[PDB]
Amino acid sequence: CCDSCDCTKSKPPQCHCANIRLNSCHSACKSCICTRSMPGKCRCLDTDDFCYKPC
Amino acid sequence: IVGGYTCAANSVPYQVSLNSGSHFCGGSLINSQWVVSAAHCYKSRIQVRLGEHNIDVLEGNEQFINAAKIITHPNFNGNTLDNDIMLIKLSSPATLNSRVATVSLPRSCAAAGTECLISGWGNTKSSGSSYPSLLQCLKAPVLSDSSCKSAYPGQITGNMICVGFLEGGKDSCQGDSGGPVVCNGQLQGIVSWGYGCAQKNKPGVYTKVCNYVNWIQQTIAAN
Amino acid sequence: IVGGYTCAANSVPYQVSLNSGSHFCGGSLINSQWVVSAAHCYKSRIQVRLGEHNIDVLEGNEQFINAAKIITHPNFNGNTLDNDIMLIKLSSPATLNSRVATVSLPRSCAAAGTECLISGWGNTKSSGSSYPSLLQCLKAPVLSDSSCKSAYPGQITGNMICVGFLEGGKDSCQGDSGGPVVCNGQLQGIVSWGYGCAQKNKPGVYTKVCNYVNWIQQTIAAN
Ligand SMILES: [Ca+2]
Ligand SMILES: [Ca+2]
Repeated sequence: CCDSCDCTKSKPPQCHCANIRLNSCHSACKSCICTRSMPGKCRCLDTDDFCYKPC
Repeated sequence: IVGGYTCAANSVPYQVSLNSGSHFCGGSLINSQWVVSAAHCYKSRIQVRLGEHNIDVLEGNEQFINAAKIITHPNFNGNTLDNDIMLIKLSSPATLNSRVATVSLPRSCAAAGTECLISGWGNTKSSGSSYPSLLQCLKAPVLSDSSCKSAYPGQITGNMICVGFLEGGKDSCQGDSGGPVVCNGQLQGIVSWGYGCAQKNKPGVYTKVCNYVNWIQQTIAAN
Repeated sequence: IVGGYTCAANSVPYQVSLNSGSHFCGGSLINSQWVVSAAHCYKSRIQVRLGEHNIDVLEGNEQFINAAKIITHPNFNGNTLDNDIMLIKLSSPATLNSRVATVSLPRSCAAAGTECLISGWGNTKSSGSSYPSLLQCLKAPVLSDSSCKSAYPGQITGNMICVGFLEGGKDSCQGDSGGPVVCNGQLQGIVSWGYGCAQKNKPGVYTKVCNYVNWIQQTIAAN
């Protein structure tokens, strides 16, 4: 699932996924912003203290 | 538009549809040669369809003109959607008649409370999708930047306004991007992004057009 | 620090470690009573450990002082990490000696090229994790905002500098956030974020301290 992830350099890291995805972010994502285009460019604004999935 | 009404003929004459195969965004006619839309709606190749109402059947009163220039706001950010505004210059001026007409740029900004009319051919279901043939309209007020920020924290910059209802049910949705939010006869917003559609506590975020009037002036006059 | 050296005694006297159980971030001593770190390291309850070299054993030359004030930069954004800077006022001034000393704030900004020393007790493996007892040091240059932006697009604001190597192999890593990037004897950066550690083309991004000198001055003088 996430390809680009930006984590801070803290113990634990605060991580974000930077991927703009097609119509969807994922099913594990509680903060999904989408543009209101057709299709939508969607990004998951979730923060997790470690960096993997969102899927 | 989730939960709005069918607009009625010649009610929204500045509404523009951006097409590249099919409707992918909307926009507003601001003078006979320049359309304003949202920067995230950018494609190379856009065909502007003006005087549209049922976008599915040809009703002989439409004007289809190719975009000659597509210019996104220089500081547009694809990740935070800041400065989400784009100017399309038509390869020929639209002939202005009843079905086709210009919106006015803001004499000033809207104040939290002002009701506006949002319009588009985008989805009508918060949960699911129906895509209407006829142009949908929705009356909604501008929310306070304070409500807007509390609803979307760390994300709302000073070039974004929330318009809609904190209680959900009525909102713009996918397919409506780029469309107009006209208040008092002036274009105050461009439909941009949001968390889902018509969700509780999540109102549409729209580009704050009063912040860009001189940019618009400057680009139209310099191109 | 991935691929740096053990620092050697009394080499980095302004290095501070922030502790709340254990080292979670670092910081710099800027005068006897105020430490500068990064805003995303905020906890209520931080214990500042000064004059630390091996953080795992007590070597009797350390000063542990509680933070009395923790103030994050007002415009800090947790999602884009803009204005990632925080001021900690110690509940007692550190007694300044050889092991404990002040860094200077910038007379000006670093220019792309300047060599700096980054330092911290964070991870030493780009792939995996080892956490060193001894303070690690790394010499690295400031990259051009142009390289920095091309390496991380839409993300680098004008309060962020990239320091490191486009080749990879040497960089800060988790555990170093908040630490100093000192160039020419002046604190020019604070370690903040990056994609992974020591990756190819993905150098570290640091908070640009020259942009905040007057903020630092007025907060110290107003508190
Ligand atoms: Ca039609
Ligand atoms: Ca020790």
